[PDB]
Amino acid sequence: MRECISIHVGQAGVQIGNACWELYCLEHGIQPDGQMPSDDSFNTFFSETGAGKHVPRAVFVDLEPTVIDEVRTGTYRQLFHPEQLITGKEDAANNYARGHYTIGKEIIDLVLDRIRKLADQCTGLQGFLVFHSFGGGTGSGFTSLLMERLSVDYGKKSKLEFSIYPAPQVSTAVVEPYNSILTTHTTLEHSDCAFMVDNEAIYDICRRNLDIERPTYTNLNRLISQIVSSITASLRFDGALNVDLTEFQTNLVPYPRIHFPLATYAPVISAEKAYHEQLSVAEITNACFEPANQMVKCDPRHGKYMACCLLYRGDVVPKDVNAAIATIKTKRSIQFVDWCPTGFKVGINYQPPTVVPGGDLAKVQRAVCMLSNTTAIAEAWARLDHKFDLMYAKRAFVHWYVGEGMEEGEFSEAREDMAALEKDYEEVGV
Amino acid sequence: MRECISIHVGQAGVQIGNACWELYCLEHGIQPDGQMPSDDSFNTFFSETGAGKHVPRAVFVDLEPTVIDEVRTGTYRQLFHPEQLITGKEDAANNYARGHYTIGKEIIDLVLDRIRKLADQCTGLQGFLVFHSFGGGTGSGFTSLLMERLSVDYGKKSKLEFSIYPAPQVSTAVVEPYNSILTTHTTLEHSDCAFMVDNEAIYDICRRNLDIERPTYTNLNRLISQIVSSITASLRFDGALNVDLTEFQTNLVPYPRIHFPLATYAPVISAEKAYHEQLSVAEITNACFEPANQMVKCDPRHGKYMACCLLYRGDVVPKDVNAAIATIKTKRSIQFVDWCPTGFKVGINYQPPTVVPGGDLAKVQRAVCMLSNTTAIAEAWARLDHKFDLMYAKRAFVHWYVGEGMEEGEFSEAREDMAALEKDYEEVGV
Amino acid sequence: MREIVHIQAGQCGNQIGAKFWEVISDEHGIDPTGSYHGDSDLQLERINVYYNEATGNKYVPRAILVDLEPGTMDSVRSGPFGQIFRPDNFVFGQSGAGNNWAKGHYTEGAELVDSVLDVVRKESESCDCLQGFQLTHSLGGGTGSGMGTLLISKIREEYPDRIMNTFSVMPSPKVSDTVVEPYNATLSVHQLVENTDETYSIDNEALYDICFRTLKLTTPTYGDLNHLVSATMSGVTTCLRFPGQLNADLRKLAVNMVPFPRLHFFMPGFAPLTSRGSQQYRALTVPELTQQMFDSKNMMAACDPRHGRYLTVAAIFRGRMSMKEVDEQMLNVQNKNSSYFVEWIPNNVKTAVCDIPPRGLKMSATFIGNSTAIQELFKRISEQFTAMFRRKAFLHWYTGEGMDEMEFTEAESNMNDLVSEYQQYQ
Amino acid sequence: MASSVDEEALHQLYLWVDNIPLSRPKRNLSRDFSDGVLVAEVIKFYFPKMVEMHNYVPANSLQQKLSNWGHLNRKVLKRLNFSVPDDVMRKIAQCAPGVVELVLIPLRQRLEERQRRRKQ
Ligand SMILES: CC(=O)O[C@H]1C(=O)[C@@]2(C)[C@H]([C@H](OC(=O)c3ccccc3)[C@]3(O)C[C@H](OC(=O)[C@H](O)[C@@H](NC(=O)c4ccccc4)c4ccccc4)C(C)=C1C3(C)C)[C@]1(OC(C)=O)CO[C@@H]1C[C@@H]2O
Ligand SMILES: Nc1nc2c(ncn2[C@@H]2O[C@H](COP(=O)(O)OP(=O)(O)OP(=O)(O)O)[C@@H](O)[C@H]2O)c(=O)[nH]1
Ligand SMILES: Nc1nc2c(ncn2[C@@H]2O[C@H](COP(=O)(O)OP(=O)(O)OP(=O)(O)O)[C@@H](O)[C@H]2O)c(=O)[nH]1
Ligand SMILES: Nc1nc2c(ncn2[C@@H]2O[C@H](COP(=O)(O)OP(=O)(O)O)[C@@H](O)[C@H]2O)c(=O)[nH]1
Ligand SMILES: [Mg+2]
Ligand SMILES: [Mg+2]
Repeated sequence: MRECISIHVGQAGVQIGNACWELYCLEHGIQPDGQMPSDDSFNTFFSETGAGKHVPRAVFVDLEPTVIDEVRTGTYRQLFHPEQLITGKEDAANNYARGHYTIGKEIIDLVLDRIRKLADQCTGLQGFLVFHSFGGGTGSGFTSLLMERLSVDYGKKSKLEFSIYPAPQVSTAVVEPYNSILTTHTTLEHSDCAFMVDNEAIYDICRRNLDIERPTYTNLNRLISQIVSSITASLRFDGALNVDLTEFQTNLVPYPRIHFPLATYAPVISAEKAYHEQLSVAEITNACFEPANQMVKCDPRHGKYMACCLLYRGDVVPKDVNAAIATIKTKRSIQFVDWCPTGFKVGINYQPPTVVPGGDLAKVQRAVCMLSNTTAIAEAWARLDHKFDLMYAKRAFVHWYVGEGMEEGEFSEAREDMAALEKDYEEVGV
Repeated sequence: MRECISIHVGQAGVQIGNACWELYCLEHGIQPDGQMPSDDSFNTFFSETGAGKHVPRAVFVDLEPTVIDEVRTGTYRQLFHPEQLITGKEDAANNYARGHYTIGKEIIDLVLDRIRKLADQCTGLQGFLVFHSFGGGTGSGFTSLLMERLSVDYGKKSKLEFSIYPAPQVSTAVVEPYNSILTTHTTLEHSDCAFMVDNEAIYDICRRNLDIERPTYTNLNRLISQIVSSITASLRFDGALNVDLTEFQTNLVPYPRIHFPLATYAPVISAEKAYHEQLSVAEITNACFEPANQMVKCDPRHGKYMACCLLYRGDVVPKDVNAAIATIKTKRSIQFVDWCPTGFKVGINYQPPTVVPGGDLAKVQRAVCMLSNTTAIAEAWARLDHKFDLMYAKRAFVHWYVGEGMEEGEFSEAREDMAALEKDYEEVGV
Repeated sequence: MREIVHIQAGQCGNQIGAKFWEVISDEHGIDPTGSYHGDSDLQLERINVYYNEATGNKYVPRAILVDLEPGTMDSVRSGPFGQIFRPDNFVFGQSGAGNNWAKGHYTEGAELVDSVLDVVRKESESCDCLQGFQLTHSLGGGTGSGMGTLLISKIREEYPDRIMNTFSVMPSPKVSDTVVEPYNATLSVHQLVENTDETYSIDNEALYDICFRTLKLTTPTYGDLNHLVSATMSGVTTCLRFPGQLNADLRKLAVNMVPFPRLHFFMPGFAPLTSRGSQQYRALTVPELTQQMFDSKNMMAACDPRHGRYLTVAAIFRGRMSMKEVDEQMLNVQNKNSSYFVEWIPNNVKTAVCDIPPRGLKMSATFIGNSTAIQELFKRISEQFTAMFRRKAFLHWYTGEGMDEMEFTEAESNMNDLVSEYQQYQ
Repeated sequence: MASSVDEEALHQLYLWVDNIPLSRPKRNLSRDFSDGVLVAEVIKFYFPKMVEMHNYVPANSLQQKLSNWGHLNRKVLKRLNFSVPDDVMRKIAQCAPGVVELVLIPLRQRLEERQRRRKQ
């Protein structure tokens, strides 16, 4: 019942999985060895065997072994099914071309084989939680090949998309927009609701809120895990208003192509800071709409809200939710599209947030998960399209994509598709 | 007085006997050793010796020893007369051919010898209760050889037929329709009233009513035993309206060839479920006509009822029977043939049903045995005839039947006979 | 009571049969010296099926070890269970066959067939009720393929009614170790089709594929392939040595499994199969056994069933399980994969369940399949034969033994006839 | 003579079934005919005798829908010499638009055929 198969592609995907399962084993009380010391709250994410062992339903796919066989050496080496974590021989070279045609071709058939052997025990499979990065070669090419076959083998099943998106300023590779643009066909055609992750915005989040001067990506991971667990909170624990994963995405999506909502989490706050605040429902409600708390470097005040979903968890009373949202609709600075004078979807869960012992996040009795679609997010693509022009105008690095079996015009279809998406997110704002 | 000789042929027959006698020893209070701790209610089924021992009048015949010499090791090894349970040397190979001509030929003469030595103490022998399976090699061939000689040595005696019939979907062997079709001559010519048993329908019964997810065939047996004991209830215990075994079959049979009634039992209900229901006579009367309670996967609503027999037992008042049958004739969804506006035969017995301590059936103060002939049961043969065509059209497995001494045309006479039976059960429905 | 008489031919046959003897001696709890050491009486009632009762409550297997060389006899007698065998059934020559079918069938094995027949006949008369002969041999080379077919023909001639089941490891192109295998295979299957009631085709390449891609063994030796063979060896005869809810002896399989008399070369398989580090994680439930069982990777021949249609499949399950899920998987497999099973014959599966699982296993499943795709090995053997037939190589080493060209021609014609019948119903 | 079927034939057929007096309430036809029990009611008007309505039970689970339609294939359609594959029947049972109407078109023609036939 209510099972979800999590897919982890690329270095970013596999390591964000390492952090997510680190959070899940703690919140559901499983040791790193898979045992339960002493409700079926784990059936959503973990499978059970006769010996009392919790086996996650997850696949780690990387075209290179270093990160995954590092996982084979870490504390979670025995938690995972060893041959459901698949390693390739040749890295993706930050190239969508080989990852989509050349190197992922020989390995994808085993990946779908393991996906099938994960699906056949799921009696109530709810959806898919695939993790990757746009800029990475694996996270672009292999995901592009994989959602294609998943959409024809599991077409009815929902496919939530949690992807890591490049920053306006911070970047790790010059070819990142090339990998990002050929991913856009996958999210538009073979995804049901995509969640985009910006590293620089959350860098600002941890700089300002967590007061930590020197966090790593592991600190980024130990909050992406919280956002995904909060999205999955209603499926695993009891709540006064439990939101089904299908109910969720029906509430987000106004049109089949408009399914790209922003995400924010509250309260992101350090342990030294949690003490001096009462941390009411109202202020965590007010903090979410603050542009200084957005996960993507775009100003919501530059845009218009279409769908709003209040995913509260912990000791939160729905009356306080109504009182907060009355204030939210009271201010004019937050102007919603003329589509939704009802505005808000409310979801409340009884489980307080679970704290990572090595994390930088404080223990708070209340936590809220904010997921909202808005027209302001097109700016996060409005710099990437001008960016892609700035390389494609000479055919900057295409000889590699051409040399690995990509048609030259696939870039033309790519920027045509992103232009279509950018237009689609502008007409709905009128 | 009122003795009946029970015949058990094939693995299915011998094991259903093991369950039936398990029920009989409990309901009549005999230990597995044959003794009576402390009325002649046992004279119908068990013989008595000078030392105070109850010896059943039953024969276990199997062309292979494994199941029967397993009975020689079980708790009932001392209950039975050891050489009235006959074992062969060569199994029947799911083949009617050897069982009817080759391997049963050398053993049938001993079987009739033991039948004679069981008949000669029966002062009031009422009839025969032979158990087998259609699809099995022994239950087809040896029964076919045995009813032939029983019909000429005990022609006057009634021969009730309790047989296990293949499912529309569930099957254990590919040759099952071959064995089933050559059995049809035996039931038509050398049987007086045949009771057909479908495994998949009763699988649905135990899935829905007993709430048990994982029963075995032993659970099937611990309800076939109840149906046969309920049919024999009037012969062994006192009742306000006791139905003689000849009276019974005279009430079932409209024509000598129309003697194939369905069977259902009520209330089939688990122990956890017996508590919350009062379980009146009316609802057990209404539950029997429900197609979700039929023993054979055929819809009675697809057909017309000819003869109806209400075999109640326990704390049931005949006035409530009349009140229930008034409602039964009130609804139009149950349309009887224009033969029987009288409709119903009523039989009431004072003994409540006896519960198996290891069984999955609840203890209920009332129990009803439903036996009815209808034209809808021809569908259970309407898929078997098309089935048999689907093999015989190449001569699918006949070289074995030919190789073991069967005439090739015996298949032709077989499907001609089943077609004659299928027609016979259609004209009477007008 | 349904005694079954075993014969070993060739080094392949006698070593895999010896390891089978080891396996089922452990299953029946028989000491290496031959004494009984089992735990329950269930191991004891059907000892007569495979072993002869002797003085001292020790038990000697009913096996006849046949070879043309004494070296293999020396190895097997010095092996782990060499001492339990009969000194008399070690019937053997001195000069080997040299992988020559004609040598074994006309000169080298014809002199020893008299010395094997007087042993097999005494073994059969020692039986209370003989059921058949299980013979292990190799289609490669001239010993197992050569004398094996001759003595099979003889025992079929004098035992016309008993079950004849043979387990045959057969040549392959990429893991071929001898040049002259295809001649041997073509001259062997000629007699196998005409005489044997049952033949299990075993290909070494798929055994290798099992041990790497499923068992994850880095160095699976030849004994591991012998183990994979012996698993199904023990599985196919489980029902007549132990009680179960659905008893299905050899002839129970036969009446259900071979639609026409000549379509009797079948597809063995066994489940569960895991690596050492993955059994700790696997859920051994029967549905998972099924999903493993019809996998193309679990089979022991290169013939991929997706290139053909299953005529009949036999799934002899084992262990303390109920059976509604057994029926539901056996119908789901043939319903969702109805394009891989002959729709014209509806229920292609024979189901058998045993009550006592193998030692150390809570449950087990043995796969037997009739697929039209098994012609992949036959037509490939015929093609390789033609590549060494059409213009006369190596024939001097056969024709020097009295062998003749026209019999080779008829053997090839019969291979073509077989592949024709198996493509006919695809 | 129209070789193919136009959009107007759908409307003609829509109106005709309403023209027959059928004991049914006000609801769309494309979702009611899907049940199957309505089809035999339609044919009751023509030959009440062959229609039994002691054989198919009205439900609204796809299992009972297909179980009734299969029965109908071999007890009403066979009399009308009318045969349909299971792939089509699946779609009728799914309340598929156009599919069941493709059988409603020739059904009435077969009924009028039976009317004209001089049966004794
Ligand atoms: C600790 C543990 O659970 O290990 C198990 C085991 O289940 C595994 C590892 C076993 C193990 O088998 C192997 O390692 C193996 C290696 C090469 C070829 C074949 C097997 C096992 O050795 C095999 C052994 O199986 C048996 O004992 C069966 O009765 C089997 N007999 C033998 O394998 C055998 C071994 C040595 C000597 C004589 C017999 C059998 C199977 C079918 C019919 C009759 C008998 C078992 C349970 C184990 C070990 C010990 C690791 C497996 O074996 C079988 C036949 O079930 C290999 O895959 C299966 C399932 C498991 O992965
Ligand atoms: N937020 C966040 N982003 C990450 C993390 N790890 C990698 N990324 C993103 O991944 C992008 C580059 O992709 P890669 O590092 O090459 O990883 P990959 O997806 O496996 O691609 P390949 O190495 O080519 O196979 C960077 O721009 C990062 O934004 C992480 O831990 N947190
Ligand atoms: N309902 C029910 N049916 C059974 C049972 N046992 C066997 N059968 C039926 O018997 C059929 C097959 O016959 P077999 O299992 O071969 O038994 P048999 O009559 O002795 O036939 P042979 O083994 O050939 O001698 C199956 O299709 C089952 O439907 C049982 O315990 N309950
Ligand atoms: N599966 C398996 N194959 C083997 C084994 N030993 C040898 N083989 C192969 O099987 C073939 C059989 O030929 P062989 O038995 O040597 O011919 P023979 O001497 O005339 O019987 C050989 O070519 C070997 O490559 C074994 O233990 N298992
Ligand atoms: Mg990478
Ligand atoms: Mg039997």
